Amino acid sequence: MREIVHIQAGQCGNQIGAKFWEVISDEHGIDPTGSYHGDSDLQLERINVYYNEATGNKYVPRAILVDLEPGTMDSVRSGPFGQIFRPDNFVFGQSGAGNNWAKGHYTEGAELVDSVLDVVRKESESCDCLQGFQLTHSLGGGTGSGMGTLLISKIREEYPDRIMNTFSVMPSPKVSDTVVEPYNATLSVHQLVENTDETYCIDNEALYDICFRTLKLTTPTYGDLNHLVSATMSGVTTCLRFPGQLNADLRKLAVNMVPFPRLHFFMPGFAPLQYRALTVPELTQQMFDSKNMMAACDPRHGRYLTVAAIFRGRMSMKEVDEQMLNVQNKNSSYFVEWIPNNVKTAVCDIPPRGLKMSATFIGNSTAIQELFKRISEQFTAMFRRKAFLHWYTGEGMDEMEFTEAESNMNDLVSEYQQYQD
Amino acid sequence: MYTFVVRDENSSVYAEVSRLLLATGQWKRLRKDNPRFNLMLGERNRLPFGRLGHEPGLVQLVNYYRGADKLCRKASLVKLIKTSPELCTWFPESYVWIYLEKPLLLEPGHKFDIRSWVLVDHLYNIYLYREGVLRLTNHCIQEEGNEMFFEEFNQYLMDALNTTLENSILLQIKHIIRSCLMCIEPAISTKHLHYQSFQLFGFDFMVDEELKVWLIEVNGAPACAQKLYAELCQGIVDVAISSVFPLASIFIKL
Amino acid sequence: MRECISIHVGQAGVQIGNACWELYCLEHGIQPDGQMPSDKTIGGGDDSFNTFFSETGAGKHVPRAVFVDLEPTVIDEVRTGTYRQLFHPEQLITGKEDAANNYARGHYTIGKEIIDLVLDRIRKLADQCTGLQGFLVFHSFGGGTGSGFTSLLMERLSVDYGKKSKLEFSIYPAPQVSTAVVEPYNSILTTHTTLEHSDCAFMVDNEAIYDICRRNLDIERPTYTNLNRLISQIVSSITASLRFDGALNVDLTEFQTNLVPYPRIHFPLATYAPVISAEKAYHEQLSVAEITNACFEPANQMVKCDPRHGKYMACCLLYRGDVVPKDVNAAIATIKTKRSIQFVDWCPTGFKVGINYQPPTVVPGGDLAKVQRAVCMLSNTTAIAEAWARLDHKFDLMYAKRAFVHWYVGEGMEEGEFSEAREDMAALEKDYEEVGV
Amino acid sequence: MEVIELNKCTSGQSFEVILKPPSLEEIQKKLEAAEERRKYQEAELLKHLAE
Ligand SMILES: Nc1nc2c(ncn2[C@@H]2O[C@H](COP(=O)(O)OP(=O)(O)OP(=O)(O)O)[C@@H](O)[C@H]2O)c(=O)[nH]1
Ligand SMILES: Nc1ncnc2c1ncn2[C@@H]1O[C@H](COP(=O)(O)OP(=O)(O)CP(=O)(O)O)[C@@H](O)[C@H]1O
Ligand SMILES: Nc1nc2c(ncn2[C@@H]2O[C@H](COP(=O)(O)OP(=O)(O)O)[C@@H](O)[C@H]2O)c(=O)[nH]1
Ligand SMILES: C#Cc1cnc2ccc(O[C@@H](OC)C(=O)NC(C)(C)/C=N/OC)cc2c1
Ligand SMILES: [Mg+2]
Ligand SMILES: [Mg+2]
Repeated sequence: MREIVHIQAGQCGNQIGAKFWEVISDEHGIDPTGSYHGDSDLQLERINVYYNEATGNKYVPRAILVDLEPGTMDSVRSGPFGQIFRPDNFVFGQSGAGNNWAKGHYTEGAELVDSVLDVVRKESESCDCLQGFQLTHSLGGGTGSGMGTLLISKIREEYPDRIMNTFSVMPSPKVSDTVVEPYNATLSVHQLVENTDETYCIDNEALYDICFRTLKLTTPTYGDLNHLVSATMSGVTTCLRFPGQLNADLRKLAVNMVPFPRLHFFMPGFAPLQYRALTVPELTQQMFDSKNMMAACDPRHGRYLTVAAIFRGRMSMKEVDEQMLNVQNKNSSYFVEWIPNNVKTAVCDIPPRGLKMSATFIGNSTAIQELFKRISEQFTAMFRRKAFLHWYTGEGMDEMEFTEAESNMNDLVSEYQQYQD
Repeated sequence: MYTFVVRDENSSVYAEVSRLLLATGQWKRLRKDNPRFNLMLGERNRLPFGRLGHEPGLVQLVNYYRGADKLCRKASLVKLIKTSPELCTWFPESYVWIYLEKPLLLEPGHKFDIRSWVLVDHLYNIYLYREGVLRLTNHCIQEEGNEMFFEEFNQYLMDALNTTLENSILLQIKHIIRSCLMCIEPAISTKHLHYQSFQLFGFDFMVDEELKVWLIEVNGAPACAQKLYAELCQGIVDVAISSVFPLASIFIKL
Repeated sequence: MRECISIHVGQAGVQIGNACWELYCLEHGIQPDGQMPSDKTIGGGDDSFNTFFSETGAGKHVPRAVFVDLEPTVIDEVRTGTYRQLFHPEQLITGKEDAANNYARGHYTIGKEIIDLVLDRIRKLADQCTGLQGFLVFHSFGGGTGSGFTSLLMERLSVDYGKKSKLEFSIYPAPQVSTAVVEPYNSILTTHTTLEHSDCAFMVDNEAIYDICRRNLDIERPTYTNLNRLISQIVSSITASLRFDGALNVDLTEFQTNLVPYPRIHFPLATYAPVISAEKAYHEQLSVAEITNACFEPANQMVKCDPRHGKYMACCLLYRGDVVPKDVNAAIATIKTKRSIQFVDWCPTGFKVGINYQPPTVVPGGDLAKVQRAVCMLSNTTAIAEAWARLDHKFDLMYAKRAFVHWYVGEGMEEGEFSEAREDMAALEKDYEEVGV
Repeated sequence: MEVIELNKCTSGQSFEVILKPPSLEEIQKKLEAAEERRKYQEAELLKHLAE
C-alpha cells in the first residue's frame, strides 16, 4: 500500500517535521485531532501513504519523533497539531547532544538508537508494503546530524532494500548556532554519500536570502525559514499523496533521478515565494530562477543531470508543456546532452491552500558542488589549526576520522566536476 | 529565439548562412550534437534523417532533402532519366565520348559551362537565383577568374548573335530545372513529413552552337561565386529559413 | 478450431488489454456479465469467436486472457470495472511491489519469484484448449515489468510450448507520453532477449498514437484511455481474422507466413485510416480509394518513419466495412503510379487483401466516429529500422557515461549484458540495411 | 495486374493482387547466477556495516 515511514530528528528535524505534518494534514482534510473533515475523496485516496488509520477512523501520522533532549518535543506536543502524533512514537533522551556530532553518533545517541529502531520496526511491521523512509534533520548540530546519520546506518542494516531519503538543512555562517557546524556537516555528508538514495539539500543561507531579499522580511526567524521548507516538502510529495499521478513509488522516482550512486544531492525550488495569481509562464520562470532555489547554488554554474517539476492548480497542461519546453529549448547549454529527455513534469489539479497556482522544482545539478566546496572550506579553515577539536576527541574520536571525512567530501566535489564537463 | 546546429563546417555556403542567423540576434547556435535544435545545417554523408522530427515541441528543418542524391550522383542521374516515364531532348546520351562535339564558343578566344543555383523550400517551391555564372572549364584546371556573369553574357549574345540570354538559353534552363525537380518530387517531398527540408542545388549546363542547352550534372553541395555569396546566402535565410521561423526578389519562382 | 491465449504484462499491457477486450465484447455481442444472446451453442461451440472466448455451462463467455503486473493498482481496476464479471480471478495475477522501470528488476529479481505462478495460470488456460495456436503478448518496451518480466515469460513459453507461435504488441517509448529517462536501456535489453522467441511483433510508437490523437481527434492532451482506445482499433483489425469467418490471417502461423520472410526482421509497420473525430458532426465518408491512399501517408503510421526510403518485403491490406474487391484494385492501380512502393527484388510486388464486411465498432461515448469503411495496412518495410536507429542512439548516449547502469548491476545483472544486447541491435540495424539499400 | 486466390464467405472475402513478380537448465543458471551476485553484494554491504 506504498506506506512511507517518516522520522524527524533533533531541533531542526522536528521543527520542519512538525510543519510538514501541519501542511499535509491540511491538504488531506485531517484536523488537529486526527479526524477527517474534508470534502473530496481525492484527499483520502492515498491517505495511507503517510497516515495509519487508527480505531475510531482517526488518522495517525506514520511518524517517529526523535531527540536527545525533551525540549523541542514538548514543543511539538504543545503546538497546533501536537495531539495528532502517536504518543509511543516520541523517543527522547535527557542529556542533549550539545551540538556535537560525536555525542549524537557515538556516545549519547548510541544509548538511545535501539529504542528508536524499536518504534521504526513496529511501524514497518504494520505496513502492507513499505515503500521506504524519509528523515528530516539539520546537519549542523548533534542529534539530527550525528544521531540522525547513525539511525540511517542502522535502518540500512535492518532494511537494506528499502529506499532512504532525507531532507537535510545545511549550515551557513550567515545563520549559525555555533562554530562547529562545518565539522558536523562534513562528517554528516560522508554518511549521506554512502547511505541514502536521495538527499534534498536545503541551505539555510538560501532560505534566509529568500525571506530577506524576496519575501521582504527584514529579520527572519526559523519559523519563516521553516515555512519555506514545509511548502517545498509538501510539493515534492504531491505525486505520492494525490491520485491519478504517475504510477511511481520512491524506488521508481529514485531510479529516474539518480544516474550515479553517489551523485544524489538535489536542489529544491518553489514558486511563487499576494492576490494576483501567476500565469504558467511566471511559474516556469521563477521556478528555474536562481532566486527561487533553496541550496544557494548557481545552476548556471553547472549542469542539470535530471530535473523533475510538478505544477499544482487548475491550468492548461499544453501551456505547462510549451513553457517547460521553452525553458529547456532556450538554455539547452545547462542540461547534459547525454541523458535524453531528462526534464519531467506533472500537473496536479489540487493547489496548495492560500494559493491558486504553484510550482515545485527538484534538480539534480552539478552546481550543488558549490555547496560542498563551501562546507569544505569552512571545515579546513578550522581543521588546519585543529581548532575546536577537543570537543570531539573527548568523546573518543580521532583526528584520522576528520581527515577522512574531509577527503571523501573533496572526492565528492571533484566527482561533480567530472560530470559538469 | 531559434536554435540551430552546424554539422558541415566545410560548407562554403552555410558558413555564411549561420553567420547571418547570429547577426539577427534571434538565432542561437547549439553544439553540433545537441538535439534540441530548430534548424540543422547538416553533413553531406550519412546525415541522420531518421532522428529528425521526434523532439516534442520542436519544428525541425534541415538544409537537405533525403532522396535527392538520385539527382546529384552522376551515375544515379542517368538511371533516373532513363527509367522515368517523364524524360529525352536535353540530356546527352549517357551510359567521340566522355561528349558534345560542337560547343558554342565565346569570342574572342574560340568553350564554357553555365552554373545555375536553384533553391527548393519546404513547400517545394522552386526558386531560380537571378544570377548565374559562366565558368574542361573548371577553376581546378584553369574575364576575371574565367567567370563571366549574366549581364555580360547577355550583352555578348545581343551584339554577337542578335538574341538575348533569356530567349536563347534561359527558357531551356528553366524548363530543365523544373523537369528534374518535378520528377523526383513525390519521392522526396517533406510536405506531410514530421520534419521539413529545403536544399540548394547547383545545375551545370552546356550550350551548343545551335543555342541548345544540355544538362551536364546537378550538384547537391554547391559552392557559390564570391561576388554572389552575400546576395544568395541572404536569399536563403529569407525564403527557406525565416519562412518557417519568422523574425520580428532575387529569385524567379518556377 | 484452434484457441489463442492473450497475455498482458505490466501497466501498458493490462490497460491496452482492457481496451481490447471491451472492444472484442462489443464486436461479438457479449455483455459485461459475459452472456452472449447471439451464441445459441449454450456452454459450447467451435465457432471462430471461441478462439478468444471460452464458454461456461452457465452461458458466460470468458476471455482466454491472463493479466500480469508486478504491483496491484492497475489490475485492481480490471477487478472492479465494467468487465469485472468477465474474468476468472485466477486470470488476474498481481505482485507486491513493481520493477521501478528497471529491466533487471522485472527479469531477474522480482521476475524469478513469480514466473512459475504465471506459467501455472497460463497452463490452466492451455489445458482448456482442444487445439492451441499460441500466444498474443501485450506490453511496453519501457516499463520494468513490461520489458523485464515479458522477456522472462517469452523465454519460458518457448520451452514450455515449443510448437506454438508467439505474437507481440509492443508500446515503443515516447517522451511526449510519460517516459522515464531509462526506457532506451529497457527497450534494447528486452528486444535483445526476446528477439529469438517472437514470431511477429507489432510496435506501436506512443509518439505516433499521440499525434493521431491530437491531429485527427482534436484532443489537446490525450489520455491513456484516448491512446488505448485508438490502439485497440488497430489491434482489433489485426486479430479480426482470428475471431471471424474469413480466409486471410486465420491462424497465427499465417502472420509469420504472410509478413515475415526473414525471422529476425519480424516487425510489420501498421497503418490505419480513417481516424475521424466523433464530435465532428458533418463528416464526409471517405472512399476505398481514399482510405487506401491514406495507408501510405507517414502520419497514419503506428511508427513514425518514411517507407519511401526503404523496401517492402510484404504488404497486407485489411479492410472493414463497405468494401468490394473491385474498389481495392481500382485504388491500388492508382497508388502504384503516384506512390513510391519499392519492393525487395527477391519478392513479388503484391498485396494480400482481406475484407471483413462488419464495419469497425467503436466505444459508445468514445472520441472515434463510426465510419462505414476502414483499413489497416500491415507492411514489412525496412523503413521501420529508423525506430531502432533512434532508440540505439539514445542508449549509446547514456551508456557511454554508464548513466543509471548501477541500478541494473545492483539487481544482479552484469554490465556486459548491456553490450551483448546493443551488439544484437547493431546487427539488427545492419540486417535491415543489407535488405533495404 | 492479377487477382489470384479469391475466397468468399458471408463475412467477407480475401484474395491476392500481384502487380509484379520477383533450454530450461540454461535459463535456470542465468537467473540463479544473478541471484548470487545480488546476494554477494548484500554480503559486502553487511560486512561493511559491521566494520
Ligand atoms: N499507450 C500506452 N502506453 C503506456 C500505458 N502505461 C504506460 N505506458 C507507457 O509504457 C511505458 C511505461 O511502462 P509501464 O507499462 O508503465 O511499466 P510497467 O510494465 O508497468 O513496469 P514497472 O516499471 O514495474 O512499473 C511508458 O513508455 C508509458 O508511456 C498505457 O495504458 N497506454
Ligand atoms: N558531354 C560533354 N561535352 C562537353 N563538355 C563536357 C561534357 N561533360 C563534361 N564536360 C565538361 O566537363 C566539365 C565539368 O565536368 P563534370 O560536371 O561532369 O564533373 P565535375 O568536376 O563538374 C563534378 P562536380 O561539379 O560535382 O564537382 C565542364 O566544364 C565541361 O566542359
Ligand atoms: N531551517 C532551520 N534550521 C534550523 C532550525 N533549528 C536549527 N536549525 C539549524 O540547524 C543547525 C543546528 O542544529 P539543531 O537541529 O538545532 O541541533 P540538534 O538538535 O542537535 O540536532 C544549525 O545549522 C541551525 O541553523 C530550524 O527550526 N529551521
Ligand atoms: C519523499 C519523497 C520523494 C523522493 N524522491 C522524489 C523524486 C522525484 C520527485 O518528483 C516529484 O517532484 C515534483 C514529481 O512530481 N515528479 C514527477 C514529475 C511526477 C515525475 N518525475 O520523474 C522523476 C519526488 C520525490 C519525492
Ligand atoms: Mg540547536
Ligand atoms: Mg508499473
